[PDB]
Amino acid sequence: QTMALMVSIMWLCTQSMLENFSAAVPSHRCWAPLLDNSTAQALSPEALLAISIPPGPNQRPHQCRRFRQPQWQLLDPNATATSWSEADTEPCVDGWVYDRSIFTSTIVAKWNLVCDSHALKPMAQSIYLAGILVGAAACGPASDRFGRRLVLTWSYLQMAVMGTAAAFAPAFPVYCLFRFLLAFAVAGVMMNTGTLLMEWTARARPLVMTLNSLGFSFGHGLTAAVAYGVRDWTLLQLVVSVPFFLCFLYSWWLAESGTLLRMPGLRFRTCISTLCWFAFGFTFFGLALDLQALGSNIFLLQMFIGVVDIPAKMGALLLLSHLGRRPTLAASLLLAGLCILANTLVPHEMGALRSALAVLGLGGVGAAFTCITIYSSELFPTVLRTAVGLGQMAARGGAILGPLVRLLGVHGPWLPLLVYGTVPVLSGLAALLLP
Ligand SMILES: O=C(O)CSc1nnc(Br)n1-c1ccc(C2CC2)c2ccccc12
Repeated sequence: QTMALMVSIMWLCTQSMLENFSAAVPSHRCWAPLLDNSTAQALSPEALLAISIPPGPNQRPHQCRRFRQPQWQLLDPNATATSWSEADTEPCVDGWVYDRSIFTSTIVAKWNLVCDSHALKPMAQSIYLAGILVGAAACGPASDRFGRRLVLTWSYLQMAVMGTAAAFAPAFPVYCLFRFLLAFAVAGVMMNTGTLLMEWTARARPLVMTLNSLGFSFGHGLTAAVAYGVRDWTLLQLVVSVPFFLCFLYSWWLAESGTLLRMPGLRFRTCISTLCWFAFGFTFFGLALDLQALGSNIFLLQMFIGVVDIPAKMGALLLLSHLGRRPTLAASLLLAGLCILANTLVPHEMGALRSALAVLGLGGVGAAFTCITIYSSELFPTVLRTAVGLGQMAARGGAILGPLVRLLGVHGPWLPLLVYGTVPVLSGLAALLLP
């Protein structure tokens, strides 16, 4: 039925967005003896934190350096500011402490994802998306040979097992492998859902595609409340994977109660489609995974993203039916690109405006995804329609490369967002040439 696949391409969105909350990095500082030892450290904890940790980014105490000896020269206003030397610091050998106000436990606070290993979280997202790519590439022959229902049930069981395992992962590589297998099963379920919704009913293909997109949006909106309700990432993953264990009951229906010509032929349309899919993947899996910097409140940001993406992807079908495929797609791409660029243009103090621009950009890239999905069914004739598979593969590759460009934040906090805003502009300018 349609409602079952809607629930199960919600919970998939919930599982995908769980990385945006479980991998969130709270405000952390170096473990200092004058702040975490017994009472003998003494009053005025702010002064102790200032004299125990040097300043860093955003005029805040350095999250990566600690003073070996208390520098009393910094607290006295009669002494000059920034008088300490670099040799007085240490590379945080004693460890780090994290703020338990917003999140009680995360994968960053558990395995100490700090500046020395800050690339692990984008590397974790890249490994997750690589597992998605591997699953989407492998489940093809599996679904073609063993049947779609068998591979669907196996992928559901694998999802549940890997979620339950990652909810209690003792090490970082073990958690990475668990996420890799979970992404394999996620991509299997995604491919099965797509290939089933493409030919179950269909004239109603755009209608069922927009229904699946609205289900995805419902999942986007529900995962925010789920993360707001559960402050522990372990219990969060547990209660997110439990619905898959419940949906596993539908196995076996309650127990019975090649195509390489896409490159030479229509090469222009092919490369344009792969470029749009790559751009969509890039922006979506680079922006939806770092919502902490795009707004002030991650839960409210995701809620607004969902509540504004619902009508956007709703009216996307009206726009496609009235104005056409190419013009509305180019318009949505250019709008998303301009919004993400203005998100870097606006100062960081305008948090509400930054959040609104992020929501608008996410709605625009979702509308662009809907538009390219509708357009892929008509860009190529029936004799060439694995063009859609190549487009999805290019989108998954762009997704994989997504978190890898986030490492450019060392050279500047706007460079990843600058790329995420510049790519859709060129994507729309290239799609404007479509027939
Ligand atoms: O075509 C493909 O299957 C890969 S496209 C892609 N890239 N990042 C992501 Br999230 N997705 C997406 C993958 C899958 C879906 C739906 C549930 C079936 C999505 C729905 C809306 C937006 C993006 C989606």
